[PDB]
Amino acid sequence: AKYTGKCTKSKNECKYKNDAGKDTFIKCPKFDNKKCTKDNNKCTVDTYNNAVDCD
Repeated sequence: AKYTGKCTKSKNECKYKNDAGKDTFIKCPKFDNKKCTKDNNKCTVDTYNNAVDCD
């Protein structure tokens, strides 16, 4: 599935709510694009492939 969440810069992590309403965390990639560039930026998670892209 594809979820949209919000990321935090320092921890470089995406937080999204799954369909049960549970906050779930998945680290952004560390190097260049796909890393979180500002607190509360959008991030898109693909739970089929365990992949995230952070803004």
